[PDB]
Amino acid sequence: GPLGSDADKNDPAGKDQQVNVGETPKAEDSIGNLPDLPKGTTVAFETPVDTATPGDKPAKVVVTYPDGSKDTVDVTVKVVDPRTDADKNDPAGKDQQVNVGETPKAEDSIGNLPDLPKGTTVAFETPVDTATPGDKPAKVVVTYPDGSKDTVDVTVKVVDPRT
Repeated sequence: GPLGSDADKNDPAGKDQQVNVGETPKAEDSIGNLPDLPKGTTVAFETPVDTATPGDKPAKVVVTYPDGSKDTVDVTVKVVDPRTDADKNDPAGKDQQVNVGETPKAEDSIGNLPDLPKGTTVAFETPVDTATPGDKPAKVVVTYPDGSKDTVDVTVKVVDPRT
């Protein structure tokens, strides 16, 4: 019947690429075997890739051959945030007051817990000594959901209730 099309002859290969938040990915970087394909073959994303948020993005690369025939390739574009949760957040430390013998909670030594990501945890680097009154220096370790950590310097004021 007719002589075959360029798409009838070739099969383009999908390739996963990695980019940063705000970076625009190139279709060429999503195709492995571009030299196996004919000279003059162009590659483009069917849908311009969204890189405003991190995460694995689904994409379609349209392969237009010199004769006009086209092939569609399904790929994944890995979008990553170069800035960690520790870069994206600033914990507001609070100096807390307790009585002699009371155990202080690290939660009560950080005032902006909801401003921090969901799943973030707070603990004292070293347990606070409350056996005697006075201003006890402490460090609250803020462990973010991405694994990153911030460290806040606070004061635990220990008071004698019979004074």
